[PDB]
Amino acid sequence: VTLFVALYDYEARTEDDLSFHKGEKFQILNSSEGDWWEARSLTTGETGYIPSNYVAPV
Repeated sequence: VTLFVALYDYEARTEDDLSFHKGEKFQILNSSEGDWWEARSLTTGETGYIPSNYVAPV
């Protein structure tokens, strides 16, 4: 299991990143370090690339 939370709000500025507010949950499926992890929004269901530094393990 890999449930992470957004420590801060983020405004997706591209069609590859996602947008949410601090307190949202995300399912990291492919991190591999780097800078942009792929998390799936459990609220909307759409998956995208959110800032790895903007999420943390619950």
